[PDB]
Amino acid sequence: RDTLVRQSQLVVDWLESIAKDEVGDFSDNIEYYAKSVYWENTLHTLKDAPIRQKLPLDDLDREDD
Amino acid sequence: AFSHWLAHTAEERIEEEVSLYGPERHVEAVFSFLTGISDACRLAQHRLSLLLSQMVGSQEMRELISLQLVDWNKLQVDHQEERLRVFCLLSGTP
Repeated sequence: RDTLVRQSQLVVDWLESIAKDEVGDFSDNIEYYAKSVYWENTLHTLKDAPIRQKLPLDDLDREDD
Repeated sequence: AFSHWLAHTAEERIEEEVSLYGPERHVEAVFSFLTGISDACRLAQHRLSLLLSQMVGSQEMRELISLQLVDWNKLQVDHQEERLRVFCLLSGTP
């Protein structure tokens, strides 16, 4: 019904069409972030769970996140 | 009729019991409020919250999210235990 709002969506679809994605497998964003499991370093090394309490996460797991 | 009936049956037991539970500590309760949804979500108050609203939904969401967690589930847990249990509930085969 709303042509004016739907025109805004066509602009959004265009802005999304011309967006820059980082590479998966040719940048450090995902090729080097191919950790086998989530929070392996914090699981292997003691030091909603971090929103619940302070310091837990290992620096490497935060870097990977 | 049975749902609400089941709730009423597991009442008083979840009643004063879960009462203390909340006014106490700690996890699990999040699971116990789910056995009792909007008030539990409001007391808990982001990604888990959106998945919780799929409960009462018999939708084929089950399997997906299930297996998803599951592996990554233990991956995180292996090395939170109050998140895998919520996923077991939305799998529909707890």
